[PDB]
Amino acid sequence: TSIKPSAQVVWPVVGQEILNGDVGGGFSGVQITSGVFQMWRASGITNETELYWTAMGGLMMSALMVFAGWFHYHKAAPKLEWFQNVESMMNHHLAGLLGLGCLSWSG
Amino acid sequence: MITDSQIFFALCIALTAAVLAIGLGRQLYV
Amino acid sequence: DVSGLTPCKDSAVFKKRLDGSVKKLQARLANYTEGTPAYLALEQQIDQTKARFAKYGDKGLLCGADGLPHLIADGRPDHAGEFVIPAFGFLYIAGWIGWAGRSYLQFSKKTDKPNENEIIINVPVALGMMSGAFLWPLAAWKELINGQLLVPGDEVTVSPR
Amino acid sequence: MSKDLLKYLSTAPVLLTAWMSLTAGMIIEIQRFFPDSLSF
Amino acid sequence: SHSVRVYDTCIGCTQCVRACPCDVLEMVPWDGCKAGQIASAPRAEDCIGCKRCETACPTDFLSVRVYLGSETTRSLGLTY
Amino acid sequence: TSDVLNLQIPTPTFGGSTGGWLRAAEIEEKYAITWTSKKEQIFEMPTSGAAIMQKGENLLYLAKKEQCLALSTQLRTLFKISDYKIYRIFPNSEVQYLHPKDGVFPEKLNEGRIGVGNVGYSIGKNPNPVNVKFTGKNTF
Amino acid sequence: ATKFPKFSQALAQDPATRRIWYGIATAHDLESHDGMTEENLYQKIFASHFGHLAIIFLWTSGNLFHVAWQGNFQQWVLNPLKVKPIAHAIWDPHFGQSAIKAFTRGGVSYPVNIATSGVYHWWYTVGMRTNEDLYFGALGLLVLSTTLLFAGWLHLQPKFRPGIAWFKNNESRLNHHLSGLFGVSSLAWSGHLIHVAIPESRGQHIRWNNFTSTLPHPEGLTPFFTGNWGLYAENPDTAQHIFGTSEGAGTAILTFLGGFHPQTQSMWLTDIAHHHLAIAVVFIFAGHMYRTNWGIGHSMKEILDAHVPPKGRLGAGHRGLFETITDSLHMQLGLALASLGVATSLVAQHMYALPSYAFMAKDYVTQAALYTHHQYIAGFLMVGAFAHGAIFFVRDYDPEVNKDNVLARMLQHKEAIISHLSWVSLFLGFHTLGLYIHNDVCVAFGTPEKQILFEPVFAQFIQAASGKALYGFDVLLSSSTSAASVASSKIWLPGWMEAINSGKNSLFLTIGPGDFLVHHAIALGLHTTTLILVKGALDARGSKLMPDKKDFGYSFPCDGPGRGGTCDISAWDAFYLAMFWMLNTISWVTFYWHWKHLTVWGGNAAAFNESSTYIMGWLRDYLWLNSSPLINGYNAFGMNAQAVWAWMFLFGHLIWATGFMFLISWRGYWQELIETLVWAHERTPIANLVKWRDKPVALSIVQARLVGLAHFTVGFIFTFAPFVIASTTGKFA
Amino acid sequence: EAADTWWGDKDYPPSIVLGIGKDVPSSIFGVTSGLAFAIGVYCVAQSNLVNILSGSTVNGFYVAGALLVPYSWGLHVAAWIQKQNGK
Ligand code: CLA
Ligand code: CLA
Ligand code: CLA
Ligand code: CLA
Ligand code: CLA
Ligand code: CLA
Ligand SMILES: CCCCCC(=O)OC\C(C=C=C1C(C)(C)C[C@H](OC(C)=O)C[C@@]1(C)O)=C/C=C/C(C)=C/C=C/C=C(C)/C=C/C=C(\C)C(=O)C[C@@]12O[C@]1(C)C[C@@H](O)CC2(C)C
Ligand SMILES: CC1=C(/C=C/C(C)=C/C=C/C(C)=C/C=C/C=C(C)/C=C/C=C(C)/C=C/C2=C(C)CCCC2(C)C)C(C)(C)CCC1
Ligand code: SF4
Ligand code: SF4
Ligand code: SF4
Repeated sequence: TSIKPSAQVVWPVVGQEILNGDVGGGFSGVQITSGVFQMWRASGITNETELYWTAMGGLMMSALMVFAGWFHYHKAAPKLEWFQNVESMMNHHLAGLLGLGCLSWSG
Repeated sequence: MITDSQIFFALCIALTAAVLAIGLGRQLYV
Repeated sequence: DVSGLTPCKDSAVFKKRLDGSVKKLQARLANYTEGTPAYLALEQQIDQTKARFAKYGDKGLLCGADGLPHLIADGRPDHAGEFVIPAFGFLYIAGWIGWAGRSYLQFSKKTDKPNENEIIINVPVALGMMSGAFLWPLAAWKELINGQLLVPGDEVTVSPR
Repeated sequence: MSKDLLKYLSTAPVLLTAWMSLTAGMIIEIQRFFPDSLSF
Repeated sequence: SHSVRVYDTCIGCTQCVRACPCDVLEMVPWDGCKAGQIASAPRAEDCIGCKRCETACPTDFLSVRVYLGSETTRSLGLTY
Repeated sequence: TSDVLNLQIPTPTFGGSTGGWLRAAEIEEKYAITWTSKKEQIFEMPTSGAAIMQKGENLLYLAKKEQCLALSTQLRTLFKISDYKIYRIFPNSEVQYLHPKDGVFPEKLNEGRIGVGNVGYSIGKNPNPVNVKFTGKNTF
Repeated sequence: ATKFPKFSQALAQDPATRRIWYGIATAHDLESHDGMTEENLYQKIFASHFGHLAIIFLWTSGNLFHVAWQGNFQQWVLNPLKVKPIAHAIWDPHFGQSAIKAFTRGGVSYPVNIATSGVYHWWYTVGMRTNEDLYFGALGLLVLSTTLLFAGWLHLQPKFRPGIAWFKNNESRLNHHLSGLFGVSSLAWSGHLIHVAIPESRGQHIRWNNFTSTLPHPEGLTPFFTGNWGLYAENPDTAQHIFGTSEGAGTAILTFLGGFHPQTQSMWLTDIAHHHLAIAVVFIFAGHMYRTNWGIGHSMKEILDAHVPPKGRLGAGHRGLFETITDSLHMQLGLALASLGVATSLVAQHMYALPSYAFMAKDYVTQAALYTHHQYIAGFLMVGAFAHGAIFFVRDYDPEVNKDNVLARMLQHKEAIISHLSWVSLFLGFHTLGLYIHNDVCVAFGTPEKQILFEPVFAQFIQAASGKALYGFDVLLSSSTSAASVASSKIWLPGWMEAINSGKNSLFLTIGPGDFLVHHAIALGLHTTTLILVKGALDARGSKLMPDKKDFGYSFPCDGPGRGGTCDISAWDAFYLAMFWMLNTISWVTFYWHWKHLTVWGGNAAAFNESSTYIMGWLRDYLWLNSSPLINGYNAFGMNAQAVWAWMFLFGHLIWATGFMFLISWRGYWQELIETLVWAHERTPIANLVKWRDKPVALSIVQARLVGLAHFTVGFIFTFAPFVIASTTGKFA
Repeated sequence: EAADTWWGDKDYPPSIVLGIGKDVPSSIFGVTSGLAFAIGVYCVAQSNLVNILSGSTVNGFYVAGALLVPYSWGLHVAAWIQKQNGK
């Protein structure tokens, strides 16, 4: 309630170190209005190790998506009949994406 | 203070100017 | 001195600006514990402010009634640390850039695919012209005397008028 | 590297971005070492 | 109605006639080029002035020229 | 052909559109296009929508010459019909023949046409507009 | 025929609403109308000149009559520094009670407008003291307008229409203009000053009944005839004169003290009469130049044909310029507008620099309004001169008459001119924007000492050379025992030095780095507007994209989407583009003047000197700070006399905003919308019986550009005038 | 009308550019140019060697003589024109 969130620090080269304002808690930086701090507090991420490992997992998932994008255009590209299964796509999205994401997040 | 007779004299002169303006505009005509 | 201006080393308003600038950061400094990198950054800012003001006093700049340095672009020799010497420096650097671009343009014109040599740069040749443009005031003068710098004028396209 | 990857790196946007990054880095390091210069 | 003129730099490549959406232009015989034809504008009252003929001309500074002039119910393209 | 139009030619089956001719077609000027089809098929109307063209002979009223010529372009570049005829109907029931005038398409050469608007010099040799001042004429 | 464009058969047969718009828009284009000859064109222009002159004098008579009838001239004469001048009384059935009490100001008891045109001071100097004098002046100007209207009617009569040879008489017309219309009028004004205005300043009452028996000088025509002209300069008004009264007054009618009257803060009335007499003599001598009927004098054709540099330096010289100027009314009009624009910019500079009307430079609202007035009018005339030069190039320039001329060579090297204007504009814009952004970032980062502040040493040197002695340059007039400072030391120097070295005048305002930066901005604006106008004028006859542009006329929409696209290709579009740049640079000039004088009048020039070097200083210290009395003219707690200025401020905002409609959205969208509306009206019951005569169509492309530009300009003027009036009125300093 | 005064194809203007003084020989033009220049410089020097005063020291003869300095410019130009013309 008195510490202002801040997660972005500037490099002092040209006098721009004045942007590192007094956000409280013995810290200097640019105030953050994204609401990521409250989002992390709503998940129980009270430690600063879990944020680091979430960042590492995000990097791993980004590398996975890059590999999948290369793989499905240069190695295993589905045919037109695969994409036109809109009933199968609709069922799989509605259950496995949305309902299982809600179920796992509720857990 | 400007009297009413003076204002009416100015109005008469302006009326004559209006009639001449109409005459000039209709001498250029449409 | 010039235009009624006083030197910044002999101006009281310049020193008052110095005191205000260091006092703002000193007031910002009081809410941090010592040894923390925030405290070190703030005292580094204070030292940098003091060094900048001392340099502006020592370089011989002229400050006005507002206590801010005023540059004299007149051309006087005692103010050549102002405009004139950066003027010569920029003129040399800009002529360097222009001559490098012109030389690479001549080379790309003389090739078989002039269009593909401009979106995809021939990097070794481009570096060659780019480094060889260091003697541009002499090479440009030689091309001007030789008549290769300028088209005659009857060979450039012109609008009908 | 390759004979055709270097040709892609020789394109106008890649070379422009690399050279502007080099120029910005050089000027930023000059400002880091020689700061707050008004006169020569 | 707009006025359409065809100059003698015509090569008879017929693209202006095909590009015309109002049947203004047509090909007449001629002997000043290799194709033996020159464009003509016998129905300039049906000209709308969209200058699709001038986009289709390949000659340097186009031979078929449309000058915008008086406006009628046809040259304005009015359906009402 | 000549300035005659069969008013009783069947029309394409169309559900009615809000793109048809307005009041100034029975007052000022109206256009019609007639073509011959080989089969019953669906074509896109120039005034939006889709209509079924009848097998045989068709007649369709439009409001401007651009719509008729756009429909003729559709009947050419698509499924091949090249015998369409475009007319112009006046409010006093007078018809005038416009497209395929001399009987052949304008892009093909036809002996018997007279060049109209041809200029015997290049476009850069037109007179200056000073030389036509206070005359009413132009430099075209 | 009977249709409205009787002058255009092409427009009369237009079945759409475009006919009405183009008939209104092309009414004055007398060269292009149907069946127009040169002689009839010149006669119609002469009659229109008479009508316009009558309109001018009717407007001035209306100003005089309204100040005489509903004004407070009687009260304002007795106390000029504290009584607000009155324009006219307000009649509005829309007013509430509190608006009636709010606008009831001055000495009068009715709702009223406070005049910001400075007509009170001007009439007060020239001898007006009562409402009867203003009423008699109004009657005289009404009779003059009546006479001019009758003369305009008379010169279209068959026996009174002058021939074409009378109009092209350059030597006679210039002789008569230069002698009579300038010199004799200036001589008559000097006579009026000496006979009426100078005695009224000294307490004497000179009117039409006693002027012919009252001597303006105690001797009277004896110093003039004997040659002792210095007797008219002896015993001037002392520096305790008190304007309108007689204590400390003098008996001099022609002096050149120089400087300002100490009480009124304006120039001496005896200096002005002397100035007018000198200008009168000079103009009469100058009008004694051209050969008319008596052998002596010049021929203007021979002077132009002779001026050829010896070996082809300027081509064929000025040969053929006499035939082109006389036969083209667009070139004469362009020269006239260029000279008049320079003249009204000069009056804008000199009326705040050297005020001539008593008790101005203390109202500050007339002082702001007159300057902004004349600067905007100067920009308009300057743009119009180049526009008519482009029109002259389009449809009046003969290339065979001007073979190797000084005018054809301008078209020969037009690419060099446009490219070098491009270089100057790009250089100025790059550098002044870079300096301004540098100062912005330096001030924002807490380090104002890192700003690049160039001291304007050249203009300060000029001020020192005129006599200003705080820069310490010690040159010419600022240094005594100098040839310039000694030669004039006993004619006009002491008054000039006591007027230039005081801090209460606007003579040569002290300038710093902000003045340097904003002068560079002004030079940027002038060069870019000149770029657009000169490029349009020189490419009016054709370019690479359109080599036959002269065949399509001065104004046409485009040349189609072919060969890349030809949007805004005509010279009219170059005028349309340069109009925005003129408005921008005039706004810059007026912003600089208004903020500098707002800080000087309040005794706080340090605020300008510190905040003018960066853009945020302008934004937060001039515009944001000075809008507070304006936008608070009416609010949730009531209203005051500036509610009309707040309403007009929002009005100008809305007009400037709805210009962006026509400037950004183009015809096609609107034509389809109109067609849908046409179907709607034709296919609804009850209302389809009402039928239009002209088919509704969208506005044409050139018409749309004109309408959007007119909206932009009207909104521009109507949002700057309330600010520049109410902010000065809301501060009184 | 007027006279053909254009001389762009010649190295000197014709004698008719001088108007009423088109027949004055070059020597008279040069001598009067020198005399007018000397008298005009003397007359304008009598305004800075002696301080010109408000009416007391104006000396209208020096004012009328001050117009000889721009007149001396036209006389030495006309001297050159007549010299190239052979007159
Ligand atoms: C239950 C099965 C399932 C699931 C979960 C998905 C999920 C997804 N599909 Mg998909 N799809 C499916 C079946 C499924 N599909 C089938 C059967 C077909 C064929 C008919 C398709 C055809 C298809 C197409 C054509 C496209 C997708 C796309 C997408 C993505 C939508 C973007 C989004 O919401 O980002 C949400 C992002 C996330 C949830 C991040 C996680 C990403 C992984 C890959 C999700 C699965 C993880 C794994 C199974 C769960 C492990 C649990 C473990 C931790 C215990 C999303 C990742 C679109 C896309 O983005 O392509 C890449 C797309 O274009 N799908
Ligand atoms: C190295 C190439 C080069 C050179 C020598 C010039 C030279 C010139 N230009 Mg120019 N110009 C260039 C590139 C170049 N230009 C490019 C790329 C553009 C498009 C942005 C322009 C746009 C331009 C305009 C709009 C104008 C000029 C003008 C001028 C003239 C006056 C100087 C000036 O205003 O500079 C100012 C230059 C710029 C604003 C553009 C600089 C852009 C970069 C920094 C230069 C390009 C460097 C290039 C990438 C190097 C690659 C080569 C390498 C492989 C070896 C001068 C003849 C003016 C003129 O006509 O005056 C007579 C004028 O109005 N130029
Ligand atoms: C001496 C004789 C004489 C005089 C006085 C005039 C006077 C005039 N002629 Mg004219 N004319 C004459 C002989 C004369 N003419 C002859 C012999 C010919 C034939 C060869 C013509 C042919 C002729 C034509 C063809 C036309 C005129 C026109 C005009 C009018 C010009 C418009 C105007 O009001 O500008 C008045 C301008 C000034 C008084 C001076 C303006 C310039 C200065 C710099 C302005 C600033 C001064 C001062 C600071 C202002 C401040 C005042 C106050 C607010 C403080 C004017 C009434 C025109 C006209 O309007 O027709 C009706 C026109 O079209 N004349
Ligand atoms: C023999 C030659 C001669 C000389 C040297 C003089 C000398 C003089 N005369 Mg004079 N005069 C002469 C012959 C001469 N007169 C003859 C033949 C007549 C007619 C009978 C007159 C009638 C005459 C009158 C009526 C007056 C003089 C006056 C004067 C004195 C004026 C001094 C001065 O500075 O003028 C002042 C100079 C100016 C005002 C302007 C100078 C510019 C030129 C010279 C103006 C010349 C007139 C001009 C063309 C306008 C007239 C045109 C007319 C249609 C309006 C001066 C002593 C005046 C005086 O007070 O005497 C004591 C005076 O009132 N003279
Ligand atoms: C002494 C000055 C003078 C004179 C005699 C002329 C005379 C002429 N100009 Mg011109 N002009 C002038 C000044 C002058 N102009 C200036 C200063 C500019 C720059 C702004 C222009 C720009 C200009 C252009 C661009 C063109 C002309 C054209 C013409 C010719 C035809 C005029 C016409 O059709 O208008 C008829 C009258 C109108 C169209 C009236 C329009 C009303 C305007 C838009 C103002 C409306 C806004 C209104 C006041 C808003 C009210 C606000 C309120 C609600 C609060 C004519 C020879 C045209 C021409 O034929 O050239 C070939 C042409 O194309 N002039
Ligand atoms: C704020 C709005 C704005 C701005 C900034 C400009 C800017 C410009 N207009 Mg313009 N214009 C505008 C609104 C604006 N216009 C509007 C509303 C209209 C009405 C339609 C026009 C109509 C118009 C016409 C008709 C013409 C222009 C022209 C110009 C150019 C003038 C030359 C100049 O100043 O170069 C300075 C360049 C800039 C200010 C652009 C910014 C470039 C960078 C970001 C500046 C950064 C500063 C510093 C140098 C950074 C260092 C760079 C780093 C890589 C080292 C310039 C590009 C003229 C032109 O092109 O002539 C050459 C021209 O003919 N304009
Ligand atoms: C008796 C003298 C003897 C020596 C002089 C002389 O005769 O040499 C003549 C000569 C050469 C020669 C000779 C020949 C003719 C060729 C042959 C001769 O042999 C013969 C007879 O054949 C010999 C010789 C050598 O002589 C050359 C002459 C050159 C000459 C005479 C050059 C004048 C410039 C004037 C200027 C620039 C004016 C500027 C004027 C200015 C700047 C102003 O008006 C300012 C102004 O403020 C002023 C001042 C007053 C105000 O109201 C107006 C304003 C405010 C505007
Ligand atoms: C387009 C055109 C046109 C127009 C143009 C224009 C518009 C122009 C402008 C121009 C201008 C607008 C110019 C300006 C000028 C200015 C000047 C030229 C100035 C001068 C000044 C001076 C010379 C001064 C000096 C001085 C003195 C004496 C005082 C002291 C100081 C000093 C030294 C500064 C025309 C119609 C012709 C025709 C053709 C086309
Ligand atoms: S497109 Fe142009 S060049 Fe070709 S036939 Fe038509 S008019 Fe001639
Ligand atoms: S302007 Fe349009 S309708 Fe007219 S001839 Fe050209 S293409 Fe055909
Ligand atoms: S229609 Fe509009 S966009 Fe297209 S060329 Fe004409 S003006 Fe330009």
